[PDB]
This record gives sequence, C-alpha cells and structure tokens, in this order.
Amino acid sequence: HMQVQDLTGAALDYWVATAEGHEVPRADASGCTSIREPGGVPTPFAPSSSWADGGPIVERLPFAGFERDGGRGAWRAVLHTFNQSGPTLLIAAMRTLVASTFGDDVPDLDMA
Amino acid sequence: HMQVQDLTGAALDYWVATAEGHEVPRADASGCTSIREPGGVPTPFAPSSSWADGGPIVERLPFAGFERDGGRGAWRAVLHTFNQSGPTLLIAAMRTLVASTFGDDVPDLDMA
Repeated sequence: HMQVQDLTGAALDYWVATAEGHEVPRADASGCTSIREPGGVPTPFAPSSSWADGGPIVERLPFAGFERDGGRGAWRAVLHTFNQSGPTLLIAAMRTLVASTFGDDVPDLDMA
Repeated sequence: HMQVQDLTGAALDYWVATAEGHEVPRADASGCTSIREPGGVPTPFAPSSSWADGGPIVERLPFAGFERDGGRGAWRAVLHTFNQSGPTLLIAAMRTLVASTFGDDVPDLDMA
C-alpha cells in the first residue's frame, strides 16, 4: 500500500483519474494519461500540477475550504468534511479527493 | 468609479493585469490582453476564468484562505488579511487581489 499523504506527480494524477471514473487511466515517468470522455482518446491529465486540469475539479467537487496560514507554506483542503494537506493548493486538493474516495491508503499496481 | 465586488470578466482581468504590474494592459469585449514579460508581445490574460492564468497567481500571492460553506455557493478569499467574495474561486481571489491593491473602488477608464 501507499500512504496518500505521500502521493505525488503522475502517481497522484493516476489516482485522481481513478477516483473520477476515467477510462483506461495509466501513469508513466512522462505523465498520466486517461480517457475522460467516453468514446475518447488518451490525453494527458495532471490535475496535481496543471491548473487547467485541477482547477475545474476544485470548483466542481464540494470543496468547502482551503487554508495556508500566514499565506505561506502548506495548504490544507476540506471537502464534504473529509481532509488532507500538501505543499500546493492542487496537491492538497487532489490528495483530499483521493483520500475521501479510497482512505489513507491506496493499492500499489504498476500503473502501465 | 466601479465597485470592485461587482467587477467581472475582461474588466476584472484588466484590473488584475494592472495590480500585477503588466505593461500595456487593455480590455475588450473579446478579452483582456497584456505584456507580462518585459520586451514581450500582447497575450490573452483571463485570470478570473482561466485556471492557467489565475492559478499561478493564487499560489504565488499570499492568499491565506478560501471558503465555500457546505462546499457549495459563493467563495470568499483571504489574503495578507484583506478580503472579498465571488461565485467562483478565481473571481473571489482576483477581486480580493484588486481590492487590496486599489480598495473598494476602481477608476473607470475606457480599457482600450
């Protein structure tokens, strides 16, 4: 198993694709790819680092709050109330998402 | 004058370009454009609606918090502590930014 709090990069992206019901998600050293839209094609998916991907999730999912004391350092996301932290807003958000879907731990398949 | 709380779209984008020290910012019905990087060219800038533009600002500026009660409805951003609300996370963030730079009101130049 893998501690969600320690999850990052394409591995975290992969688990967000999974929690989001994406088809054929996979992850590589180069990045995570998935099929978001049924009858689609594999497209890059980096919600933990690309605002274009993580942004819309943050607005859509029931996130209720984000906080970074003194406007500096780590962020801590809250959802509807299931919670986790990270160095970035996206990372904290994504880990919180994954955690509320799969808990503190996540299976360790090879993602390719 | 224009109430910042009522500021939206390319008008809000324009005032974010301004608060951010962008060169030759302007706004049109089609969008806001600016020169972010000295010795640059006019590029679209929609931090209030595009995650790619607003995202990095949110992470960089000293935002200390965001909250949307019950993970639904309006958002309220907090900075370092200068505060305003909006229907989206980006809008709330951007208005908060503009407000701490220029206050509750903003001049009304034609933006082109």
